[PDB]
Amino acid sequence: VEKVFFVTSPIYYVNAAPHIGHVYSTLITDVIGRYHRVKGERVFALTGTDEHGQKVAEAAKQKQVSPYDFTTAVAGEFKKCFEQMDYSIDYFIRTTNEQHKAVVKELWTKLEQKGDIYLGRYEGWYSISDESFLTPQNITDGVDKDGNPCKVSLESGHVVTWVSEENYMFRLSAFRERLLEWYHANPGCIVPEFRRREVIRAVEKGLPDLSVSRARATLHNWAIPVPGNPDHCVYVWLDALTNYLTGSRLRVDESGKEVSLVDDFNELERFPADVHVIGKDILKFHAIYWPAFLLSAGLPLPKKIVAHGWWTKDRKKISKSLGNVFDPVEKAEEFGYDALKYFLLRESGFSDDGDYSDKNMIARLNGELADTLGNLVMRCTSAKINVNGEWPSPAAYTEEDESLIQLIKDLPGTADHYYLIPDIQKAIIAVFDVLRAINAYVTDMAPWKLVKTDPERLRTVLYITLEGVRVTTLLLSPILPRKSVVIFDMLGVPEVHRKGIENFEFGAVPPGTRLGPAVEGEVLFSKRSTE
Ligand code: MET
Repeated sequence: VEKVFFVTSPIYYVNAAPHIGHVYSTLITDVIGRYHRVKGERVFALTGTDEHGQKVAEAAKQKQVSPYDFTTAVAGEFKKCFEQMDYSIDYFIRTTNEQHKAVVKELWTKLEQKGDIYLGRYEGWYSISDESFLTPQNITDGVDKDGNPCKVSLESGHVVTWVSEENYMFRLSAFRERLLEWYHANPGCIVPEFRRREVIRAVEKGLPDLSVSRARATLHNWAIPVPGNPDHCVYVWLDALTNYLTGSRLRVDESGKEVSLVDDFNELERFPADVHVIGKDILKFHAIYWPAFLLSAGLPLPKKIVAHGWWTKDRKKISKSLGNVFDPVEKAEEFGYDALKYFLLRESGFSDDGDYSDKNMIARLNGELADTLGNLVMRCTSAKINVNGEWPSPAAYTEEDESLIQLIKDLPGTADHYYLIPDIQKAIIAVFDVLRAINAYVTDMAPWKLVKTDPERLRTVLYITLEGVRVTTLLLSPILPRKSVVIFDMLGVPEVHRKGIENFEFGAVPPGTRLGPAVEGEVLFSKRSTE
């Protein structure tokens, strides 16, 4: 099937200003989309905001302003933040969008007509902050913001409350066996593997039915009405998950503004998502509820769900009220946007709760970006080594030459597999392993000495170095989008050779190609002092 590669981030609650968790999730989405664009594929990358529900509505009341004005303002902050981060996201969806609401009502009606929605009751615990139903096994004792005894979620530590309401119920219990068949038939569909195992164990134990409506007063009338019953509102999570279907059906003009909702997802060739990027905190919604709704509705299921961990800073909880802030834009103005992105994607794998420190940020910037990648770009482009300012024509290759050439040739196959898992950390590590080998080769060959002693030998060494730098930079371009352009300009790599799988091949840029012009004193990544 040739189709548009469809990658998504979660749509974020607009109860508070955007922060590092949101930036991180949308970054992963952006990187995956960018890599598929360098491969020459059609891509639709989606992000946005989750704007209905009790959580958001009560955050608006706290601030003493209307939900409409509140959500519009905070969604504006998210848009601004993501523009400042310099992503290449194709659309920003808001659940208040009138076309999204039509799609939610459509899906509801499908579920209902399929016989999978009935009027029942939920009597049980609920976390307003997570908008999540919890069993007694998933709560424990704790303290509310008055320091009085209460119950809290074991998952998140937020205050839980007991709910007893006539609700419309979705027959989730009936989808157990189909969900299990799905997980087993597609053993790569949840990443990392231990989270896949977690999902399977939970579904094995049995699934209760799920409340998909609430009484309208509980939500302060800030939600989508249930079709044919204006006393009930659609569960914010059914509403929110539907953004993925809605986005797959929106024609967007070149300004990023939605102009049209198509009738059938096949028209845009996006649905279902090839990758849903999510945090570990929202796995059950995406890996259990969502596919069950899709099965009920007769819609295709997503191919992969990738669930990452949670950031700390200086080995502590990130929080402004606690006195540990981690502002991405502040760190990006200090160290660079591409470099901050590199660090966030290099420092932690999806299976870990990563940790930022200025010390370690500087160690990676200096060690990897400046000393490994940056040093090598400067060397192979300098007037001292590359006296003709061009790609030289190589002479005969030695066995050592070819050992390096083999690593460069193998790199795209390997990086590609890692990007497709997706495991961005391993793709980056694979690229830098090759950068390190190129460096060791350059040290070994000492091209500076060759400029006088063996000009013919220098041609070979310099050519291999340039081509290694080009290939590694190409595979890093999803991670370092701005810096890869600077590097390609320095190398004088023609535009046409900066994307497409044709250019993953060793030898794509011909000898005789002229380097770009030098700028006196320019440097790609500048080292920072240990502070
Ligand atoms: C359909 S993804 C919804 C995610 C939810 N709004 C959150 O911030 O956790």
